[PDB]
Amino acid sequence: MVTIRLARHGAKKRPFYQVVVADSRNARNGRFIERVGFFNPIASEKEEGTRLDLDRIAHWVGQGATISDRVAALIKEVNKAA
Amino acid sequence: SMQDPIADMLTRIRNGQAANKAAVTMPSSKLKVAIANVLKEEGFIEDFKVEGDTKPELELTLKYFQGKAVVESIQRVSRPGLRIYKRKDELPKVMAGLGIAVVSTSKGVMTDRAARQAGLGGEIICYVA
Amino acid sequence: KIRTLQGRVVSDKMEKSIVVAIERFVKHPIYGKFIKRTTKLHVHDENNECGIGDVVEIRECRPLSKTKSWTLVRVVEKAV
Amino acid sequence: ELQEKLIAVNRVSKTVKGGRIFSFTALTVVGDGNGRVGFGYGKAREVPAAIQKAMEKARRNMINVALNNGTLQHPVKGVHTGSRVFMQPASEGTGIIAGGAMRAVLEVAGVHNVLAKAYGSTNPINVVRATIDGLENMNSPEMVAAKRGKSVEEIL
Amino acid sequence: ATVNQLVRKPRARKVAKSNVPALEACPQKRGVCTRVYTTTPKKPNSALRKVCRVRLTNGFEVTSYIGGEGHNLQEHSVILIRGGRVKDLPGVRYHTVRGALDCSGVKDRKQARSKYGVKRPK
Amino acid sequence: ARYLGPKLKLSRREGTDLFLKSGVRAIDTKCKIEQAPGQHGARKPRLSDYGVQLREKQKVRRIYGVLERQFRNYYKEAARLKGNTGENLLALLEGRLDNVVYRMGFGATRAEARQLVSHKAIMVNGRVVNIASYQVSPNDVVSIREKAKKQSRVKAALELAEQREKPTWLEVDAGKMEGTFKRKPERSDLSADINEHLIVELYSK
RNA sequence: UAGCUAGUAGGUGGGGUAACGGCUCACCUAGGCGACGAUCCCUAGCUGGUCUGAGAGGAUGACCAGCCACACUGGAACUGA
RNA sequence: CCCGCAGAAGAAGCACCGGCUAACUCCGUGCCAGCAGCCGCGGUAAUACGGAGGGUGCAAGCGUUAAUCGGAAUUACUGGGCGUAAAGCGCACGCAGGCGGUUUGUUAAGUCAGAUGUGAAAUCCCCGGGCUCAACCUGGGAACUGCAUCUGAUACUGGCAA
Ligand SMILES: [Mg+2]
Ligand SMILES: [Mg+2]
Ligand SMILES: [Mg+2]
Ligand SMILES: [Mg+2]
Ligand SMILES: [Mg+2]
Ligand SMILES: [Mg+2]
Ligand SMILES: [Mg+2]
Ligand SMILES: [Mg+2]
Ligand SMILES: [Mg+2]
Ligand SMILES: [Mg+2]
Ligand SMILES: [Mg+2]
Ligand SMILES: [Mg+2]
Ligand SMILES: [Mg+2]
Ligand SMILES: [Mg+2]
Ligand SMILES: [Mg+2]
Ligand SMILES: [Mg+2]
Ligand SMILES: [Mg+2]
Ligand SMILES: [Mg+2]
Ligand SMILES: [Mg+2]
Ligand SMILES: [Mg+2]
Ligand SMILES: [Mg+2]
Ligand SMILES: [Mg+2]
Ligand SMILES: [Mg+2]
Ligand SMILES: [Mg+2]
Ligand SMILES: [Mg+2]
Ligand SMILES: [Mg+2]
Ligand SMILES: [Mg+2]
Ligand SMILES: [Mg+2]
Ligand SMILES: [Mg+2]
Ligand SMILES: [Mg+2]
Ligand SMILES: [Mg+2]
Ligand SMILES: [Mg+2]
Ligand SMILES: [Mg+2]
Ligand SMILES: [Mg+2]
Ligand SMILES: [Mg+2]
Ligand SMILES: [Mg+2]
Repeated sequence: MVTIRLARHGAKKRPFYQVVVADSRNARNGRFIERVGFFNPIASEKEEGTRLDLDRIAHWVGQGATISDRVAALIKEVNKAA
Repeated sequence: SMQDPIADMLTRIRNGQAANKAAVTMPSSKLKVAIANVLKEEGFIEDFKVEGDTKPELELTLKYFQGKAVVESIQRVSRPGLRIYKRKDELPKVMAGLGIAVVSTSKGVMTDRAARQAGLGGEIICYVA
Repeated sequence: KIRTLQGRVVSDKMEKSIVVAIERFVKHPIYGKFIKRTTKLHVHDENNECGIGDVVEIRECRPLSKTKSWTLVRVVEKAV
Repeated sequence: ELQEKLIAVNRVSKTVKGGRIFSFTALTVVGDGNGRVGFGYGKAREVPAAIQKAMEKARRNMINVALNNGTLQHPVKGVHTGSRVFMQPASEGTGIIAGGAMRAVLEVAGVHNVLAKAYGSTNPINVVRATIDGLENMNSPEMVAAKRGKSVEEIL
Repeated sequence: ATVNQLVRKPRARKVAKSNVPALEACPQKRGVCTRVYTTTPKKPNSALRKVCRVRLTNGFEVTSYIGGEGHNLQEHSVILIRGGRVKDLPGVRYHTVRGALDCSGVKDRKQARSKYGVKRPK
Repeated sequence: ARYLGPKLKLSRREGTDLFLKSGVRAIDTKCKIEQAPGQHGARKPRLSDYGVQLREKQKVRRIYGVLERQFRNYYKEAARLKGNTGENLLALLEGRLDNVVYRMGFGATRAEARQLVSHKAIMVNGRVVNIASYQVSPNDVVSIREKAKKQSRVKAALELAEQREKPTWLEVDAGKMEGTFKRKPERSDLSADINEHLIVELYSK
C-alpha cells in the first residue's frame, strides 16, 4: 500500500523527517517512490521548519495513497497557517 | 604507401621550414587546399596556388620573420590509426590560444576558435604553433 | 516509425530461422580507437525466404524459441 | 639587484699517478627576478673558488624571458639530454611548485606562480639547462602576433 | 605500444609480492618458540645476533629476530612477531614484539621505551 | 592542545618578536633575542629549503597559538575558497575570536585574550561565545560581558593596545568595551614579514 | 584450457504456466556456440559509492541505500495475492 | 543549557636529533654490546650503540607493524622504449584483421548540433541555514562525464554508384 509518512534522518537527539510516499512494506528509511517535503521539529525561529508539496500530495492521494497521522497533522497545520 | 596524405603535407611544411626553403609543393586535394586556406588566413604561410588540371600541384610559399620559421610546431592529431573527434565543449586550444587547432566541422574546415564561436565540434586535423 | 536493426545473414540452415550479424562501430573505452563489434542474433523468418549474404531488417518481439526473439521485417538487396 | 642561488656542489676526482686529486664543482643561477636568468657552472680546487667562478660565469651568459605577471605565457616543455621538463602557468597565489633544481631557476627568474614537473633524469645540471631552454622557447602574444602579421586582439 | 597491439593484449601490471608472507596481511602473529639461538651476521658486520625459530598459529615456521639487550626466552615461550627484516642477517624477516605475551621489556631502558615495552619509571 | 612552555624560547628560535608578551618591556632586555635557545644557540643555522619553509609555518602557527591539525584544516579551507590561497589563510587566521579580541585590545596577549574568551567573558552579537577558534564575520559586534568588564587585566590591556598600531578593519569603542569587525582585512593591512607563499608550497609537498 | 554441445539447434502437434518459451513430450529437420575466446579451471556477491591520484586511472565494495543469494546439510512440495 | 560556591586549585605525554629530514654535546662501551627504512654505524675522541644534558616534531595522543594508492613516465591511453644498456621473429609468402591516391553524385552508419526521456536518495562540488564554533545535520543548485528516441548539418571517415 502506497503511504505518505516520515523517514527519520538527522543526528542523535535532533530528528529531521523527510516526508516520503512509499510502499508500506519497505523499511522506514528504505526505498521510497517520491519525496514530497520535510519536517523539522527542532527548527528555531525564522526557519520554516515544515515544507510540503501539496500538489504532489493531492496527486498521490487521488491515486489512493494513505496518509500517516503525523503528516496529516502537518498538512492541517500548514493549511491553517496559509 | 601514402596512407596519410594530410600528414605528408604537414611534414613537407615542417621539413621545408627547417631547410629554409622559399616554397614547397605537393600533390593537391580539396582537403589540402581547404587547410592551406586556414593557414593563410591565420598568417602561418604567405600564399598558395594550384597548378595544373589533370594532376594538380599545390604550392605553398613559406614564411619567415626574423630569419626564423613562423610555424614552430605543426603536428597531426587525428590520424588514420586513431581518429579524434571533440564535442564543442572539448575543443582544444593550443599554446593557451596563441596557436590554432584546425578542426573539420559540418560547415567546412575552420580554426578551433571559429568552430567554438559557431558552437560546433568535429575532427581535429592538426595543431599549429 | 519503430525501432529496428539491419544486418547480414550468416546462416539459413535452420527451418524458418536465420542468424544475422548486426555488426556495430564503437569507440574503445581506453585506447580511443574505433573498432567493429559484431553481434549475432537468431531471427524468425516465416516463408523461409532469407538466403545467406542477404541484408535484412529485423524487429524485436516476444520469445519464439529458446534462443530466438527477433523477427524479420524485410529483405534489403536480396541479391547475393 | 641580481639574485643568486647555489644549487649544487659536487666533489670530483682525477686519479693522478700519485693518487686521487679532489676538486669541487658548483652550480649557480643568477637572475633579476624580472625576466632575466642565467646559470654558470664553475669548477675549482676549493669550494669558495668554485662558487665564485660559477657566479661570475652566471652573471654573463644570462638570457631574457618573456614573463607574464610572474607567470608563464603558456605551457612549455623543455628537454636537454635525459631530463624532460614541463611547466605550465598557474593562478596568482599558487606558489612555485617544482623540483629543487627547477625551483631555484624559476624563483630567481621571477616566476611567482608555476606548476612544474620533471620527467626523466633529474640530474641538476641538465635539469637547469632544460628549464632555461624551455623558458627561452616560450613566446608571447605580441611577438606571436608580430610574427603572424596580425594584431594582439586579432589573436586574443 | 601500438593501439592495435594493445587492444589485442592490454598492458598488464606486475603483481607486487609481499616480503612477509607468514603474517598473511596481519599486523602481528602469535607463535611458540621452537629454538632460541645466536647466529653470525653477513660479511660486513661482526656480532652475535639472537634469533628464535617460531612456529606460527597458521602453520608457518619462521625465524624472528629478538631486538634489545637481553631476553628471557626459551623453548615453548609464546611470542608476538611483527614484520621487519634485519638486513645483515640472511633469512630473518620478522621481529618479536617485546612487551608482548611473554617477551619482556629490556631491563633499564630510558630512551625509546615504547619500542621495547618498558613502562615509564616512577 | 596548547603550548604551556616558556614563551620567549619560541621567539628566540624563530629569531623575531612573536608578540608573546605584553610589551611593557623591551624583549631584548627580557631575553637574548638574537641567540637561539639551548646549549648550541651560538651557532648560526644554515637551514635548507625544507628548513626555511618549516620555520615560516612555525612562525605563523606560534604567532596565533594554533596546532598543526587545526592549521592544516585552515589550509584546506583556504585552498578550497576562491582567490589567493595564501591571503585566504591569513584572513582565516585573523578571523579567529582570540585574535580579534586581542586586536581590539581586550587582552595583553593572544593567550590572555584566549583565557578571557575561554572563561565566558566575551559576547558576539549579544551571545556569550566560549570557543577560541570561533570565526567572526563582518558587521559582527564583539563585546566584553558585563561581569567581566571590571577586570583590572582588561583595563591595563586597553592601555597597552594604545601603544601598538590600531587595526584598520575593526572599530573599537573602549568606553563600551565593544568593537565591530567591519571587514575582512586585506593582505596589506597585515604585517609584511609573513612569507605566506612558503606555507602554501609546504603543503604542496 | 581449442574445440564444446543429443532437448543439444530449429520446426509441427499435444500437454503445461498467471504469462511467451525445449518449460515438457512425440514426430521431423541437422543443426547451435567458438579465435570479437566457446568449453574447462581458479577466484568472486553486484551497484550507488569509499580511498588514492592534477587528471586519466589504480585499489576497493566496512558503515548508509538499491538489487541478488542463503537460513545445520541435501531434496520436495503444501498453504497462500 | 543557565546561575551560584570554592580554590591554580583535579589534569602531558610519545617519537626523533649521521645524510635523506627539523633538531648536538658529554660520559660509558671498544667489530663487543647493540643499531638499522635505504646508504651504512661499532675495532679507545662514536653527533649513528647505551645513559645524560640540550634541542626538534606532534600532542590526549605519539610511535611501530600490516594493507591500498601516490611518488613510479617503473605497463607510459593521456604518457616510454627496441644499433651497443632488457628488447626487430633467421628469411619469405600469405588467410582473418588493421590501414587506403584522386573526382563527382547519393546515403547518413561513425561524427557533430539541438530537443526529449532517463541517469533513485544519500555521498563528492557551489551558494545558504541550524547546533555557542567545528565535526555533524539540512534547503536549493550543479553534477551524475551514460544510454535510448526524435529532429537537423555533410567537412571528415564509412557504405553504394560512376
Ligand atoms: Mg629514471
Ligand atoms: Mg610477480
Ligand atoms: Mg584534538
Ligand atoms: Mg498449446
Ligand atoms: Mg508447444
Ligand atoms: Mg526462454
Ligand atoms: Mg565466496
Ligand atoms: Mg558472496
Ligand atoms: Mg600520476
Ligand atoms: Mg570491481
Ligand atoms: Mg558487517
Ligand atoms: Mg529464498
Ligand atoms: Mg552455524
Ligand atoms: Mg531445506
Ligand atoms: Mg493471504
Ligand atoms: Mg495455490
Ligand atoms: Mg639537519
Ligand atoms: Mg635508535
Ligand atoms: Mg667516547
Ligand atoms: Mg639516526
Ligand atoms: Mg647516541
Ligand atoms: Mg607502507
Ligand atoms: Mg602509474
Ligand atoms: Mg624505458
Ligand atoms: Mg652485451
Ligand atoms: Mg642488448
Ligand atoms: Mg633481421
Ligand atoms: Mg610480406
Ligand atoms: Mg580514401
Ligand atoms: Mg576497409
Ligand atoms: Mg548519424
Ligand atoms: Mg543522485
Ligand atoms: Mg552557523
Ligand atoms: Mg546538502
Ligand atoms: Mg560522405
Ligand atoms: Mg564518401
